[PDB]
Amino acid sequence: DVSFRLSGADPRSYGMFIKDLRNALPFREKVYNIPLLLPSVSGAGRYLLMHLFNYDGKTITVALDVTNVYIMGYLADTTSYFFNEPAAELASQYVFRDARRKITLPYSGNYERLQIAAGKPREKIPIGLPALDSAISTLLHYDSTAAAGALLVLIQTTAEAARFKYIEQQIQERAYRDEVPSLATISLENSWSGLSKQIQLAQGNNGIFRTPIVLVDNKGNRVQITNVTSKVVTSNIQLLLNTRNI
Ligand SMILES: *[C@@H]1O[C@H](CO)[C@@H](O[C@@H]2O[C@H](CO)[C@@H](O)[C@H](O)[C@H]2NC(C)=O)[C@H](O)[C@H]1NC(C)=O
Repeated sequence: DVSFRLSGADPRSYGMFIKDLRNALPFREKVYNIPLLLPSVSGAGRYLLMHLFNYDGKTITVALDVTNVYIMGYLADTTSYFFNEPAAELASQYVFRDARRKITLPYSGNYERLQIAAGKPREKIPIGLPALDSAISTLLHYDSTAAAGALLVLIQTTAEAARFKYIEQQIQERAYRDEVPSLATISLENSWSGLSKQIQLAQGNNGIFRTPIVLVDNKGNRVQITNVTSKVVTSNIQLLLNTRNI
């Protein structure tokens, strides 16, 4: 497992947890120097367990699919909560097996669904480390509408930051203060599958992508990523979703 404690959390222990997360995820190869997530993993080995501790010392256990970095569910005391989706239900045969009770949230785990549930687009919701603390806190007692808003923070602060160095940097900047995500952060989160796929297709095409990716990179600029020499590729993107899962 991987852990993180908000009490005494600075941009540094956060960098250490994010490094630790990416490192817990299996891969056999590197594509242009970026780890390539497995196509599949069978059994319980398919799920990573993340322990998050709020400022006060309370925790939740977050279940993660090692294949795509999608959050499956979480445990808060003796209750497990899972998204209403097949992968999460199958995830439930392998983890939080001793929870006294299991609740299925009234929504699946994609941004679109979580945003309808919360009543706000993630562009209008602040993230940072304080926001992570609040989210842990709120997932500790059930409220489906509020949980949706806390899942939107948690997902960006763990999964999205492990996928992109730019996003992990954004969070370290919001370590003592929250702030809505930039235009650029949203764009990256949304093109990960797109980009993951174009990097894979570029092998054998001289690093040239078959279909250009439109991104917004810092300062609000509307850019097109055409090949592997681009900065998003060489520096940013830290994990690639296998094309067999796109
Ligand atoms: C691969 O990547 C770089 C950018 O990361 C591209 O270079 C641009 O190419 C266009 C068209 O020829 C120029 O007008 C730009 O000013 C170049 N920018 C930089 C920063 O180099 C490169 O074109 C891409 N490779 C190919 C084969 O197109």
